[PDB]
Amino acid sequence: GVDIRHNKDRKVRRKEPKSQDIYLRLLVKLYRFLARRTNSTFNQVVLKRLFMSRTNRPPLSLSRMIRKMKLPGREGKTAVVVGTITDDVRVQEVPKLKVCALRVSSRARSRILKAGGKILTFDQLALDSPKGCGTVLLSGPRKGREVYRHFGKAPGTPHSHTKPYVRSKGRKFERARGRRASRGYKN
Amino acid sequence: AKSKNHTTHNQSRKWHRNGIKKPRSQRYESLKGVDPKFLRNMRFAKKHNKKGLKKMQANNAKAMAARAEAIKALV
Amino acid sequence: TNTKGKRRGTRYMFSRPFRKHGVVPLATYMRIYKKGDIVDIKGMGTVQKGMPHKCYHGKTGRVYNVTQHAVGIVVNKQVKGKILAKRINVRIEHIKHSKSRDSFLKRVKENDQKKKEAKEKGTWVQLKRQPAPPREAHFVRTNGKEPELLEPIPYEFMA
Amino acid sequence: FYVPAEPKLAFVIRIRGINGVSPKVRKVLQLLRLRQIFNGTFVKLNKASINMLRIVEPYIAWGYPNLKSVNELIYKRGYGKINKKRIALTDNALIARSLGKYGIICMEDLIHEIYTVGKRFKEANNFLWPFKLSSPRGGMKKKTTHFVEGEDAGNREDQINRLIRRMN
Amino acid sequence: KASGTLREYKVVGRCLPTPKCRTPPLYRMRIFAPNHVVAKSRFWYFVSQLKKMKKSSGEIVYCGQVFEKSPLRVKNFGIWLRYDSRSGTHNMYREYRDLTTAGAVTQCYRDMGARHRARAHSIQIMKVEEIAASKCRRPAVKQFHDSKIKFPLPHRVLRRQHKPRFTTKRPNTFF
RNA sequence: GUCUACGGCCAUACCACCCUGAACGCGCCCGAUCUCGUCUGAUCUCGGAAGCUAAGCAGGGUCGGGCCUGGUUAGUACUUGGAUGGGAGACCGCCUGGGAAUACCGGGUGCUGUAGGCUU
RNA sequence: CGUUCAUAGCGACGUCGCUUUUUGAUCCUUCGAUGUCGGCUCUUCCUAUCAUUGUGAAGCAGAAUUCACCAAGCGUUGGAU
RNA sequence: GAAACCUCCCGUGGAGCAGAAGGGCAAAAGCUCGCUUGAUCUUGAUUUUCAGUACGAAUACAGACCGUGAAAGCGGGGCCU
RNA sequence: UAUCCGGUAAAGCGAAUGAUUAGAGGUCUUGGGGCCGAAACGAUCUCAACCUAUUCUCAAACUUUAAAUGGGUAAGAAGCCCGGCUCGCUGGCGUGAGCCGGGCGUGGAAUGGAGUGCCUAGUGGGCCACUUUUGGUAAGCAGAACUGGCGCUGCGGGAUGAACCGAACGCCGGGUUAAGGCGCCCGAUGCCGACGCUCAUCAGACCCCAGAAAAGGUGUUGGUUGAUAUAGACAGCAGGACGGUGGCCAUGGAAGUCGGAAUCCGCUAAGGAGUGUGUAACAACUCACCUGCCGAAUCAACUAGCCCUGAAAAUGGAUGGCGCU
RNA sequence: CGCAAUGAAGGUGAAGGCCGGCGCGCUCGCCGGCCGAGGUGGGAUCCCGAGGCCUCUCCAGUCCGCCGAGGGCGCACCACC
Ligand SMILES: [Mg+2]
Ligand SMILES: [Mg+2]
Ligand SMILES: [Mg+2]
Ligand SMILES: [Mg+2]
Ligand SMILES: [Mg+2]
Ligand SMILES: [Mg+2]
Ligand SMILES: [Mg+2]
Ligand SMILES: [Mg+2]
Ligand SMILES: [Mg+2]
Ligand SMILES: [Mg+2]
Ligand SMILES: [Mg+2]
Ligand SMILES: [Mg+2]
Ligand SMILES: [Mg+2]
Ligand SMILES: [Mg+2]
Ligand SMILES: [Mg+2]
Ligand SMILES: [Mg+2]
Ligand SMILES: [Mg+2]
Ligand SMILES: [Mg+2]
Ligand SMILES: [Mg+2]
Repeated sequence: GVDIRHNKDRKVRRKEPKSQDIYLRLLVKLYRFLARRTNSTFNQVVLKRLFMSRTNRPPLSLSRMIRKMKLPGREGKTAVVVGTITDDVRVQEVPKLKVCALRVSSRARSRILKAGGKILTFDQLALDSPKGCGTVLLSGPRKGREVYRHFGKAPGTPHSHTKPYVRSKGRKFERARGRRASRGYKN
Repeated sequence: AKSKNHTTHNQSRKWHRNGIKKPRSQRYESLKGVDPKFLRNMRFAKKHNKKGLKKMQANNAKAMAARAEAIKALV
Repeated sequence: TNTKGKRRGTRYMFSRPFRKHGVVPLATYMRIYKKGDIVDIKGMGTVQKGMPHKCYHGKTGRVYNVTQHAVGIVVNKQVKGKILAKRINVRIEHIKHSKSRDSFLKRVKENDQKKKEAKEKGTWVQLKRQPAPPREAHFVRTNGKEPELLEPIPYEFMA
Repeated sequence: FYVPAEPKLAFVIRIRGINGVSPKVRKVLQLLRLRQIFNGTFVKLNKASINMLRIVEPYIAWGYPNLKSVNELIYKRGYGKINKKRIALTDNALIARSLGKYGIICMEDLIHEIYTVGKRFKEANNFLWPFKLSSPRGGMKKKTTHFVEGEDAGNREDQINRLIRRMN
Repeated sequence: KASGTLREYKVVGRCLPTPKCRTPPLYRMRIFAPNHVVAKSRFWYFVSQLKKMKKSSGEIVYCGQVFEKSPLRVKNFGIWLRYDSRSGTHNMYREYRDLTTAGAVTQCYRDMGARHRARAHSIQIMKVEEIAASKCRRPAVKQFHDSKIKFPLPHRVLRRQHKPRFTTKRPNTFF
C-alpha cells in the first residue's frame, strides 16, 4: 500500500480539437508535426490553440490588431490569430498588414486587402515560416463575454460589482431590500 | 428524538483536503481604507508629477553622462 | 451554547500583569510605526479605546495605515478552512514592534558587509545558514584522575 | 579518550504500513519519500533532520550505514529519477546525464557523494529513487516497539547494517 | 530493556562542556545489556536519575564491552537489586553461582521473572560483586561449597522421544 | 565627586529606624501691598531673603523587611509520541523526547539621556 | 451485647462484595402488530436447605434448639376473604 | 455612649465607579465644584456574530458646527464586555 | 534558527481571595460563664472573637509562580544600496508618502510541477477506539475535544465478531514478511531448546474480551528487618510463682484478678502491685529467672510470587474443542 | 436580442493628453498646432543580438547552423494607480 492521492493525477487539458470539421483537423495534422519536429514554441502555442473552444478563442477586432502592430518595433511582421479577424467600424485608416487567421469576416477582409494587406491561411503561414519566425501572436480579449459579468463574489455580498441574473432591468426588478439603505440594508 | 448537538469531528480533515491555502499575496495592494486626508494628498502629488518632468529628465542625462565619464576613467 | 460577547474569556488576557497596573508608561505611545512595519498585537486592559478582539491577541501582522493615534494592521486569521488576511484598527497601546524581522535584517546587513569584502580578496564565504551539524571528532583527556563510578541508589520509602 | 565524530549520514527504513497514521507523521514520512512500507532513503543528519526522524520514530527503523551497505543498496537497487521515470542505473551515461553538472559521472562518484555526504549530496540523494527493499528475511523482532526495548523501530545506529543485508 | 544473554559494558560519559564548566567530570557505570545500542540507552537512564544530565546535554565518551577476567573459574556472585513489585519497590541481595558476571546477571533476570514475575524494565541492578566461599548468605549456593562433592543423576528422564516415535522397547531411566 | 530642571526604563529605585552632608543648588523659612484663593495667607497665588540644615532631599548604615538575580528543591512534579507492558480496578513501570514551582541557602540593593551648575 | 467473656449466638462506627426472584436508570431489538394480569393445568432446572439422610456448634443435662457443613434424592398440603 | 461633629496618624485601593460577574481604574475612570450639550449634522473604511449576509453593538479616520481647557488635548453618549 | 502570544498540568497558600487543624504568644480587644474575690487589666482559670511568630490540610467559577504539547510572524529581487523629481498632507529647517533613473543576485533543512475560473451532484440521522473531558452510583447511558477508524472496505490474525492488532485489494508464478502461531483438530518445534515457579475434591492457559474484591493461609518459594545461642541455647517434659500487702481508688465486692490512676522496693535465682481460670471475696489453679536430660541451629515480625479460602442460579457446556501436569 | 449607461423621476449620458498662444498659467477661463484610448509590476511569445563552437595545416574570408550572455517590443490575463 502506497500513500498518494490519485485525486489530481489526470490532467484535464485538451489533446485534439473537439470539433469534427476536416479542414481544421488537417491544420492540426500539420501543426502537430511542426510542433514536434521544430524547436519553435510558436508552433506549440498555435497547436494548443487549435484545440480550444469558440469561447476560448475570441474574435480579434481590426482596431485591436492595428494598435498591437502600431507598437514600436514590430514593423514589417505578420500578426497571427487562431480566432477570427473582425471589422471595426470605429476605425477608419487601416495600415497595410500581414495577417494569419482561421477566419476573417468579409468586411475585415475587404478593408485589409484594399489597404494593400496580405491575408494568409495557416497552411500558408507554415510554408512562409515553419518556426514562427517574425510573427506577432495576438489574442482576442478572453474576458469579453457578457458571461463574466455574472462571475465572481456574488451580488449582495459587500464590495461585489457582479451583475445579477435578472429577468428584465427596470425600476421594479431588484433595487429594493438590499440595495437601498432605505430598505433594510445595502452591500 | 434528540440529536447530536454540535461537533467539529471530521472538519480538520475536510479543510485539509484542499489545503488551507495562505491568502494570495500580491505586490501592489489597494489603498482602500487608508486615512482619507493622506489619499487626497498622494493623489495630488501624483497629479503633478508631470509638472517637474523636464527638470527630472535632464538630471538623469547629467547622471548618465557622469556614469559614462566614470566608466571611461575606470577603463 | 456560549455567549457571543466581544470580551468573553479575556479575564486573564486583558489584565495587566502582577505589579504592572496603572499608568501606561510613555515610550509605548511615543514610538513610530511606518507603513509595512511588522507588529505584534497584544491587547491591554488599561486602554479600552481601540482594543483589538481576543482573536488577534498574540497574532503578528503588518501595518498598512497610520492614523493620529492608532495603526491599521493587516493580520491573518484562520477560519475553519480558509485563512483571511484582514485589516484591523488597533490603538497604539496594544502593539509592539515585532523583533522577528530585525534578526533577519541584521543578517542581511552582515551579508552585505561580507559580500563587499571577500570580493576583492577572491575567497567566497558562506552566506547561507546551516543547521547544527553533528558534533565532530575530538579527544577527551581523563587527566590523571580516572572516571567516577555511579551505582544506582537503593530504594527507600520517605513519606 | 577518542570520541569519534557523530555520524553524518543515516539510512531510514519505513517499517510500518500506511493505515491509521497521524497527519504530522504522515507528512514527514512523505518528506523522507518513505511512502510504501519497506522503502528506505539516505538522510544527512543535523538538528533539523534528526528531529524530523524523532517525530516519525515508531514508524521507522534507521541508523548509520556501512560502506558496504551504500554499495549494496546502490548496485543492487540503484534507480535514477530521470524525467520523473524511475529508471535503473544500468550505465553511467544515465548518472552523468543528470548529475554530471556536479562532477558526478559514474556509480562510483555517486557512492562517494552519498557516503561522505559531499557538497552535492542533496542532488545525488534526490536523484536516487527511494529504495524498494523486500521484506526482512528471518523476520523482525517486533514491529511496534523500539529497538532499545526489543522491537525494530527507532535508531539502532550500527545495527542498521544487519537489517540492510537481510532486506537488500 | 529485554534480554538474551547479557554482556557487561563499560560506559563512561560526561555532560558536554560549556563556557562556564570547561572540563566537566566523567561518570562511568557497569551497564549489562544485550548490545551496546541499548547499553548506551541504559547508561543514560541511570545517569538521568542520579545527575542532572540527559542524552541531549551529554556525550558518551567510551562505551566498551568488558570481558570476564576469569571465565574458566567457577565463582559465586553477590548481586544487589532494586525491583518493582505489583505493590511497592523493593531491595534484594541475590546470590548466584556462575562462570561470569554477565552470566550471573543473566541468571538473575531469569530468576526474578520466575520467582517474582518481575520483568526486565522493573529491575535495577546496583552492584554485582564476586564473593568468597564465606560471605555467601544463601544456602542454595552454600551446598556446592564442598571438596568431595558427590551426587547421582537419579531418575534420568529421556529426551529423544521422537527418535523412535514408536518402538517395541519400553525405555530405561536407570543409569 | 555631586547636584538642579525636563526625563527613559519603573522597588537592585519600596518601607522602617540610625548616622553624615563642603560649595553650588533644592528646600524649609519671613511677609500679604498688589495677582489669586481660602472658615483659616495651613494649602493655593503673590513679594521677599533674617535664620537654619531640625525636616524634605542626597550618600551611607542594618547577620533589617521587601524587591532583583543565582543555587537547591530535582531530572522530582508534570508532560509530546510508543507497545498485544503490568495491574481485578484504582493506578504504576519502561521506552521516546521536553521539563517546572515553594520551603531552605547564597549574592545584589538603581542604571542611565538632554540641558545647566558647584567641587574654580 | 451476651450476669462474667469482643466473636456460643450477636454486632455499632467503618469497609469490601455478589445477585438479577424488587424497583429504577437506559432505549440496543421489535410499531406491513412477538396477543397485553392473574388463576387453572404440566414439565423441568436452581439453591440462597423449611423437612427428610449423614455430620461439626452451642450460652447442647434430657426435651426443645438455634449456628454451620456435605447435600436439591424425596417432599412442601386442605380451606375462609 | 459601639454610631453624630472636629483633629492627628497609618492606609496599593482592602472603597467607589447605576445593574450580573469578570477586567480596568488613585495629583483617576472615584468624590466635590465650574462651564457645557460631541447623546448634534454627513460620507465611506473596519471589527464583532458571520455565510464571512443582515440586525445590534463597537474601532479607527475624514468633512461640518460646537463644548471645554491657559494650553497640549480630550469629547460625535454612558471605562470595557 | 530567531521572535512574540498563553495562564492548563504541576506548584502555592510562613504571597492576595476564600476555605481550614493545632498548639505556643498576646489584660491588644472586650466580653459572656466561672472559681478565690464587697469589688478591683487584683489572683486564677476559661471560652469568644481579633492580633505576633509558627503549624495541619484545601479551590472548576483563587493565585505570587509556572511547564510539556500548542498559535502567530520572519528566514530577500515584491530585497538591499545610491541619485533626483511631485504634494492642496505635515512642518522652525524637516517629515511622510508617491513618482522617475541607475547600481548590486542562489541568502536555513527536507519535499514537491504550480496557479486560476466556471458548471456541479450526493450529503446535512451517524457511530467506535487511544488520550483529555462534563452530567450520572453506573450503563453496550447521555454530552464535548483531539487524532485515527467503521460507515464506503475486502484480506492475515483475535475460535465466533462493524470498530482490536497486522495490513488496505487489476488478473497470475516464485520468493519474504507482519500481527499472530507451531500436541492433535490445523500450515509450523517430531529442538535431546535454557532457567525457575506452581497441584488446585472450582487448577491454569494471552490487547480490545467477555469476568471478581476486602480480608485470610507454617500451602510452597523467594526477599526485608530484627534477633538468639556454647556465659552450649531452642522447643519437648520436670521444680517454684513469694513477701512490704486487704498496696491505692473503688464498699457492691477486687487483699494480682467487674473497671480505672498507679505501678516501686525487699528477698533476690526470681516471680507482674499481675496473662488468664474462676470467685460475692478469697482459696485453689494457671501464665518469668534458673537448672536435669537430650544435641545445632533456632525464632520473630513484615513483605511479595504461584496455589488455596473468600467464591451462590436457574435447558446440558464450553482456555474454541479434544485434551494437557 | 445585441451594439450604453445611470437616475424614483424631471432628465443627463462615457477623452484624454500634449504643445504653442491669448486671459495674471490663477494646478481656473478662452484661442491655434500635434498626438490620440493612460501608466506600474508580472507576462506565453516575437525581435535584436556580444560571444563562442568547429572546418585535414597558417592566415584571409563570405555562406550555414547550434547554442546564446545581454537588451527590446510586449498578446491574453491578473494585481495596483
Ligand atoms: Mg480511488
Ligand atoms: Mg444532526
Ligand atoms: Mg498500535
Ligand atoms: Mg505663609
Ligand atoms: Mg536636611
Ligand atoms: Mg540631619
Ligand atoms: Mg535583605
Ligand atoms: Mg460487657
Ligand atoms: Mg428494561
Ligand atoms: Mg408467537
Ligand atoms: Mg449450600
Ligand atoms: Mg463615568
Ligand atoms: Mg470631528
Ligand atoms: Mg482558562
Ligand atoms: Mg491544579
Ligand atoms: Mg436525513
Ligand atoms: Mg443516542
Ligand atoms: Mg448510511
Ligand atoms: Mg493498525
